[PDB]
Amino acid sequence: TMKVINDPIHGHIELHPLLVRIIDTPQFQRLRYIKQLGGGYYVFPGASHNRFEHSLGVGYLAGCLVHALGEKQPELQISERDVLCVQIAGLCRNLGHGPFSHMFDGRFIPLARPEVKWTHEQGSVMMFEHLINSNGIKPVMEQYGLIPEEDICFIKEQIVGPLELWPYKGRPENKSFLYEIVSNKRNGIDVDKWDYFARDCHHLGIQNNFDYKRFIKFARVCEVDNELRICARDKEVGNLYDMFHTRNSLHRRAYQHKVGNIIDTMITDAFLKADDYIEITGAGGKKYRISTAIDDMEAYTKLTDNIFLEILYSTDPKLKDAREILKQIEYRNLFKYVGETQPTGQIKIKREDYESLPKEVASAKPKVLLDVKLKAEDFIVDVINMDYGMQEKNPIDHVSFYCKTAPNRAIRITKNQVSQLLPEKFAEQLIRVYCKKVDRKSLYAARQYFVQWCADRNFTKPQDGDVIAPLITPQKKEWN
Amino acid sequence: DTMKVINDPIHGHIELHPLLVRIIDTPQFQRLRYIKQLGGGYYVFPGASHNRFEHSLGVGYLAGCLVHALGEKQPELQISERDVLCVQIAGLCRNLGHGPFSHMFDGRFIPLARPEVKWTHEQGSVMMFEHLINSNGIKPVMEQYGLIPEEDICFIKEQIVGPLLWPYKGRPENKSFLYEIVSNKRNGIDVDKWDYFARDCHHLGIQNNFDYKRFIKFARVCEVDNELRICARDKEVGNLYDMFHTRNSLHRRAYQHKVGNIIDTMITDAFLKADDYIEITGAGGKKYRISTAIDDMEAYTKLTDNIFLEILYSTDPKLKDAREILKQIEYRNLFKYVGETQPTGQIKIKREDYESLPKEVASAKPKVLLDVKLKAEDFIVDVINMDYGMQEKNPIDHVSFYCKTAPNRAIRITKNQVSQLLPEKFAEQLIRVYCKKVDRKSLYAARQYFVQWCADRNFTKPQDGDVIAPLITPQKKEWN
Amino acid sequence: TMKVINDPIHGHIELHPLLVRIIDTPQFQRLRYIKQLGGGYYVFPGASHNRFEHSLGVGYLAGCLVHALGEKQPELQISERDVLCVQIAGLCRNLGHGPFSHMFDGRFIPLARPEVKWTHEQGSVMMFEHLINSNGIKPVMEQYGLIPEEDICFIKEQIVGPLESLWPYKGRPENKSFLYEIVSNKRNGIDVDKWDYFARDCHHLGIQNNFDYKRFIKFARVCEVDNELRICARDKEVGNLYDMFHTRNSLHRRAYQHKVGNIIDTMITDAFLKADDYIEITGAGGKKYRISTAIDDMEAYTKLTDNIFLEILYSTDPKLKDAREILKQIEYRNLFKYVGETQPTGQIKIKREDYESLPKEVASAKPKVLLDVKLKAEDFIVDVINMDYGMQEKNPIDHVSFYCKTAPNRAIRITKNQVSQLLPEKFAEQLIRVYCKKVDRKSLYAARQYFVQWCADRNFTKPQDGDVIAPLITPQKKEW
Amino acid sequence: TMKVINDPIHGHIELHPLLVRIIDTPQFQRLRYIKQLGGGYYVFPGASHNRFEHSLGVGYLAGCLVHALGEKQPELQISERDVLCVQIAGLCRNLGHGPFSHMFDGRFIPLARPEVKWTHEQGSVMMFEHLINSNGIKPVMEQYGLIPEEDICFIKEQIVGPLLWPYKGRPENKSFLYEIVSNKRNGIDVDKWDYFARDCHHLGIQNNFDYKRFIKFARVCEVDNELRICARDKEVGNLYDMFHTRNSLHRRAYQHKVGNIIDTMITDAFLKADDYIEITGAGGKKYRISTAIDDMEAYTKLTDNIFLEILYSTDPKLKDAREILKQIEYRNLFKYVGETQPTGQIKIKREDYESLPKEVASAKPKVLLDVKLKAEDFIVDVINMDYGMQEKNPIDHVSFYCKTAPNRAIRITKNQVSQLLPEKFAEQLIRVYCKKVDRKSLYAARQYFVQWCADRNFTKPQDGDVIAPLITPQKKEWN
Ligand SMILES: Cc1cn([C@H]2C[C@H](O)[C@@H](COP(=O)(O)OP(=O)(O)OP(=O)(O)O)O2)c(=O)[nH]c1=O
Ligand SMILES: Cc1cn([C@H]2C[C@H](O)[C@@H](COP(=O)(O)OP(=O)(O)OP(=O)(O)O)O2)c(=O)[nH]c1=O
Ligand SMILES: Cc1cn([C@H]2C[C@H](O)[C@@H](COP(=O)(O)OP(=O)(O)OP(=O)(O)O)O2)c(=O)[nH]c1=O
Ligand SMILES: Cc1cn([C@H]2C[C@H](O)[C@@H](COP(=O)(O)OP(=O)(O)OP(=O)(O)O)O2)c(=O)[nH]c1=O
Ligand SMILES: [Mg+2]
Repeated sequence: TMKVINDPIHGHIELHPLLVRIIDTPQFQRLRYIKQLGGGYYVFPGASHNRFEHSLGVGYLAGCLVHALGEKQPELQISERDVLCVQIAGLCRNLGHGPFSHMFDGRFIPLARPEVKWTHEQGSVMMFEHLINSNGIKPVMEQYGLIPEEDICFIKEQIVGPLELWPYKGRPENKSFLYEIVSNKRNGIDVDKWDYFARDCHHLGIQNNFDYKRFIKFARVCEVDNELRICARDKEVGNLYDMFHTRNSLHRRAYQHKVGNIIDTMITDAFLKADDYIEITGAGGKKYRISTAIDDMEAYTKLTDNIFLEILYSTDPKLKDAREILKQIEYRNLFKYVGETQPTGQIKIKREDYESLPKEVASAKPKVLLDVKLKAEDFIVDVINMDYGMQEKNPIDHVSFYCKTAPNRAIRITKNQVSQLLPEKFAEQLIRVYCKKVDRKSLYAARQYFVQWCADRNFTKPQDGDVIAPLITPQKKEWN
Repeated sequence: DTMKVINDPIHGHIELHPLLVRIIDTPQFQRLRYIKQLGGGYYVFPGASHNRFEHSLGVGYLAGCLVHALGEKQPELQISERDVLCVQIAGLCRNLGHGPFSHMFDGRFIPLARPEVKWTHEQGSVMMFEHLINSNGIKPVMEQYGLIPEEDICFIKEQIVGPLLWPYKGRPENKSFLYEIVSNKRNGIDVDKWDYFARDCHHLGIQNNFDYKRFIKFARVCEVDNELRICARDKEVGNLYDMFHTRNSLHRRAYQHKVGNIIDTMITDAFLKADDYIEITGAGGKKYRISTAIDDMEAYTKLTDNIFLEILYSTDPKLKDAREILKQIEYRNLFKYVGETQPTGQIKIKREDYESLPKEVASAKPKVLLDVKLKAEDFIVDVINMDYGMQEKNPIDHVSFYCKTAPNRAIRITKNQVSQLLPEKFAEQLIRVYCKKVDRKSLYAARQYFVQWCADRNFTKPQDGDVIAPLITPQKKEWN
Repeated sequence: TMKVINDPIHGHIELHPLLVRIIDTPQFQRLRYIKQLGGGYYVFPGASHNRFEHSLGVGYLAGCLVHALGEKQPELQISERDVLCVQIAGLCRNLGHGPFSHMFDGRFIPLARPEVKWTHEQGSVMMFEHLINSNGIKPVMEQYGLIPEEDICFIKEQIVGPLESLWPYKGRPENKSFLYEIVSNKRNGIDVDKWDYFARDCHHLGIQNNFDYKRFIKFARVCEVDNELRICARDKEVGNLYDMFHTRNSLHRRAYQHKVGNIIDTMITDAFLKADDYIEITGAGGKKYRISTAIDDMEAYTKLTDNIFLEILYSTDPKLKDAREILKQIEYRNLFKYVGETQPTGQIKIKREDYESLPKEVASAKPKVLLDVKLKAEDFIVDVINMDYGMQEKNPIDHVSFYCKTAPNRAIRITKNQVSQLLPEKFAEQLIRVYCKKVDRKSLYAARQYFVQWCADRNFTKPQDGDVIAPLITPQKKEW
Repeated sequence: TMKVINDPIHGHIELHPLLVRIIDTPQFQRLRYIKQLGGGYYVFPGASHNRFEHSLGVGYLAGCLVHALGEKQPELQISERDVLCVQIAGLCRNLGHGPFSHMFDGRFIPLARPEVKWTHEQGSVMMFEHLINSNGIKPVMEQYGLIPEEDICFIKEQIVGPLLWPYKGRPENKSFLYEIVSNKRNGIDVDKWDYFARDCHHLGIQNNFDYKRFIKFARVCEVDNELRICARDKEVGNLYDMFHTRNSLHRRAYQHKVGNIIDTMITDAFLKADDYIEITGAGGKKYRISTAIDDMEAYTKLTDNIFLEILYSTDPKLKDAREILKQIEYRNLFKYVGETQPTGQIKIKREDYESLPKEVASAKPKVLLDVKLKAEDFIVDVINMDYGMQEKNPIDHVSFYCKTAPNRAIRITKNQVSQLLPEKFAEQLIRVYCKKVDRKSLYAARQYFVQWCADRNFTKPQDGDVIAPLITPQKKEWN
């Protein structure tokens, strides 16, 4: 039988018994202990929500879209088997997230294990495999008409893309539109965003959203270059632009909030300091570190936001340094935000260069009297890539549309056909600088270094530059 | 008289000072209950039943909130209760001048019915305001509550319509910031937008709006070029860009919906056909027409959306033609939307040229076989100016900011200091074409004329151009 | 073909072309000019909504429920024909409402035409026929597979009940009995009409309360009950059903029967009575009707809407001076004054036929207090309001069938004692409001004395403010 | 300066710097790790919210109400000092909650430490004292004009009541201030107002109390020789609705049958872990889950984390505790059998709760059964549902005023309002569950249960005729 669940975003949602079986596992229930926005909760107190409930939402919306396409276009031959596979992929696409979500894969792993190339998407696939095998799900899949060999492959492909011509093995070209629902590699328009827009806004207290219900009603499948793809109605093109504008707004105001990011940074530092001493038991009783738990799904299953509290509540002297950082978070003695700037023209900063940047800021030499002299280790420089999901490219150039007068005929719509008030660029970098020395004099010094460093590098003038560094800003003619 | 509490679905329970209640409980104000905020938009968005009355309450309330907030935070501004009430009254009364179907009346009907005259709802609001005050003995009531009618009436009118050197007489330069609350001529950031974003979204069914409560909390007054102005906190700049983006979204999706506009056009047409025959009694028993009721406020008081029904329910044979158009609206036999295009690059179309455009479309000679030949009178061409409120200018360039480290010091923030993902242009024109002949063949013909016309004029390729006019689009090399 | 409409309560809803044909008629579109809450708009400014949009909502929810039952239980043999008939009945159940909705049938007609018995439900049926016959809808119905003779009967029965046991309906047989429970549930009043108005009225009034109908639809099933197939609710929903009726009563108390909204309805009714001789409405064959006789000709009734209010207000004819003066008093907020509220004690119930005598009784009370002025029957208005759970003294939940998870096909009854001791022991009551047409201070004071004396004389409940408004009277009654 | 914070329920709220100092302490931040609804999150997935954000809301609303009263009635002499003390009490009233909130004081402590009498309210006062002393807050209070000796007493009194006019923190002329945060007279306070709105937002139930309306109509009047908060007469129906809503929310959410069983399972796991888990308190001294309430330094570190510490443990001593939590993750929960209520006169005492599983197991249904069940196979959960004041009507303990005499307080009786109101204001619900989840065990449990209801003259379970068609006929009253 169906289970009904009340979700505050989507209302009462029905879950097929197979989905319930997947949900009621330690691998899935784990998502209850991982905050969707990580350190954002420490800035937006409404953002208490966890990955668990977001995953239900994604699974539900995936089901909505595939059901809608099937109702409208029986000739697509969408089967219940297809519907369940799409729902399962929707449910399980977040399985791979670690403590504090993007902090873990965005900050901690890159620093702890630079050799490795690792993403929550890969984690989701591994967790999914572990979930299936640990809980005897394959037999249950067969009971409901699924074919595990093909369908597990199809599900993994929906999350992570080809495990590698038509590159997919889980389904053929005629069902290509199914791969656009959960995680859309072509243009990023998928049900994951649609849930998190609505859920995050509900919790953050921001009244913004994408109308996904409207979008689903106007979605159709058409042939595009000998593939069946999801097409949007021509009139939806402006709403799609708005969708990405919203996404960017949410990153600016919330996901990349300057303080939420510094808290993530502080937690990451604490995890690095604890990484040698914390042990997580995996398969065979055998022990992993925070940074190696990714190698064993049984261990990774037990790696959640709980680690934060394990460190905070520890008494072991080896963890004193890690614990001290978290204590500073509770007292709100955070690293201090100094300012924000951007690279000018086409200058872009490489990931490998990130390490050198604190050194560059400390090297600056402002022509101002300073009580204190700061060092590289006193500065944090956070570089944030902001885009429309596709680096420099416009995702709407990778969207196919149809018109009311010829619903089967797919078309392209260029930016110029829509509006001159749209963005001319679709990617940029933000640079935030913080100082670990929080006293008045240290902070004043840090401002001088920072603004001097912006000038030296011909970055943009910080918005408060004339107030925080009135002696420095006059030197740069461009600024005034 | 005592203070009144009223439950508004947008703002909750709001308190109204007895003076404001006296102004509200007049025929001149209550009239606004019978004018739809969005006019013909109700005929596309069925939730948009709301009238100008309740919007006016909201504007008055928010005007009060902002001025109170400024006073609390900065006593040195010397904001008085008298100032607060004047600002609230201007907020309440700013919409008094709207006519039937709001912007239809101002924007479409009067320009066509009385081209000699130059008329705006803003001017109407001032005239109505005067009429309201004098007809209802409000001046004595104003003095009772500490207002000085000569100065304060002038101040209120100036807030609505601008000046009738420091050009204002109602308040001096030290109180300049008060003129920025109700109708902000400098940059358009005022409480009117804040109420209509939230109210229209609530009714339309679209999730958006601007967080005005947040904005009020971060608003301050600072000296700018020897004037005291409202300044926003530096960190709010992105939210201000977002405010205008939202405004433009709402215009695109709702206020300029292609069908809501054609319904307004049809109603305008019916009013033109009824203008000779409908009589409205004004001062001294003198009779006016729909188009001349603007000259006498006693008459204009009785001119509301009711005239629509007076025409629809008429039996007089003189009104048969007007009545037939409205009947077509009820049967949904509307003029048919042919398409949309834009001028390319810097071309702009003047208001005086609008008349000639249907002639131009009818003069296009598409190289296609047509059964039927269309005439100028068969075409409607609607030209819509879409901007950020200041024609080609960026309103954020006319905003002053302050930073946390020096709250009294105003600064400027340029677009390059905020984001490269912002618009490079801030005004554009949309051109919609419709046809009054609704049969299949007439419509097909209209499409060919339209696309040919776009090509001839080097306008943008209509989004569905290749589908509606496959023979025409190939000729233009630019289009493909 | 399908139309999509954005409703702020339900989101994007699809309408089948047949329903669109019904909607795009003067008989339907008329509902755009009738306020859902009538005079309530004059108390809650958000309540600008009209019967039109509510009707779309009812039609949509009727569809949702019937679709849900069909998905879950294919063995019911629900056909698309069934679905459309249920939707049409949902759309059309409000067609019979007159100006200001319940004012018209609840106040005006009873007073203008006491000989006649008339209800909006009967109006809806008559309007429905008129709509079908005037617009050639029967052929269109046949085109989509409907059988007009049966189906029109079925639709009318859904609105108004049987047109004259064991099975009293002709439009559908006992096996389809559950379909008659969707639009207007005569058995217990649990239907989609309430579900829409709770959510819509709350959204507009600014009250957060509503009933979770989407939850209810998910738990609804059809079971055999006494050889009929009926809708049954899950046992666990019984408390939510009690809550549904509590919400209904809350809404009546706070809004639909707000003391001032009611007095405004009363004033408008008085104005209509005074205009009834002079206003003419053209019906079939050019024949002329009055406001009170337009109910006899649907062509005339089609043109009878809230517009009449403004026609009276804006009139210059001296015959209409008295009517017009009443409406003018409404605009100035010079209303009949609320004196107080009381209830009958224990057994006592007051009949509609007695309503005329009550003002006489109040005027006959002889308070032992010094009075400057002496009041007459004609100076008093006594409004008696019946508040119940939809079924006079009866508990509607006693007329609900439930099922349990362990035997889903087995219908059961649940008594009040099986649910809670905190529920109501009675399900009907009366409120008595008294108002005075003389608004001066001395007249009002006198009215209060008559009123409280009258309450004491009749052993009604002590008005809440009784000791404040009549400190000399309340001591005489020992109980109080 | 003021901090501004965006709360999804209240919007942008300003926090005075003193309140920020109190918030940015381990004692306060601890509330981030305690779910407001405990096991309810396991039934309503939207209910992720913690006590922390609820406490911000309560503090804000406390400020709103006191500010409103001050604006409207300057003659009350409400000072900024008064405002801050009321806000602090609002912020800090939830400080004393333990893991999974009401589970801890409602289920676990009573079972683990029956000799002790403990409430989260007492915990809040103890935590508050610990917070102040540990973080040097007293000097900061004086900096902003507070007088710690009087004002700390006043704050504690607001949370827990008195430690003649029985209060020492403020005099009788300021008595209305004690009605804002935790209203002992009738329960109408800002704590409910926040949790109604916040819980509804998260649970997905569009129900609520309009507290903004209420605040606008609230006034202080003399009642007896006390200054009290009085509501406008017209708000009486809203106040009845407020308690109806409260009871609705308890029925649908806070006492959800499955949420309660999960709380019961977690409590059981804690009891099994209580001997083995150690929490370091003051002086390096070690405490147990059940004794951490004696030392605030230890209690500071006692949060929902303990659930995961047990779940992730490898120690064999914790196997039994860990197994129970593992069953929760697999959703192998004890099964709900049914619900019943005592009839007429009858009420069940707390001391009798233990015996009830024995009584159910002792019922002898006249039906053929494959399996025989034992006392230990049954859980019987007895829930007292009321309007906050046992049998009493809280509206009888509310004072009102009318628009014609705003300074004259009055009473409004139930009969003056409506005959559709409740005639009783307290009742008991009895839920029975079975630890044996198989088909045959279930079927047996249902027979025992319904027989037991019959034997005890309890109400007929709603599905009684379906689950026990052989049993229900014997009882004439039922049919
Ligand atoms: C009882 C109830 C539950 N809910 C929510 C909580 C859950 O997320 C979801 C399902 O809860 P329930 O409907 O209570 O489902 P259940 O599994 O507890 O009962 P059973 O298996 O006997 O049918 O609905 C409400 O929103 N409102 C309510 O009134
Ligand atoms: C009674 C009531 C009114 N309202 C709304 C309707 C109105 O817009 C607003 C004020 O209505 P009321 O509070 O009814 O005020 P009133 O002027 O009718 O009564 P009095 O003059 O005696 O104080 O509040 C609610 O939102 N909830 C309620 O429970
Ligand atoms: C354009 C648009 C419309 N709406 C609403 C307004 C209407 O109620 C509903 C239908 O609007 P449209 O989708 O614009 O439908 P249409 O009939 O105008 O277009 P076409 O016939 O070419 O398909 O959608 C939105 O909610 N958001 C939007 O962006
Ligand atoms: C930036 C931003 C924050 N918020 C929320 C997040 C926080 O809860 C709250 C405060 O955030 P900020 O206003 O960013 O406060 P801050 O302390 O980071 O900035 P500063 O100290 O420089 O003044 O507002 C929004 O709602 N919208 C926004 O656009
Ligand atoms: Mg009033």
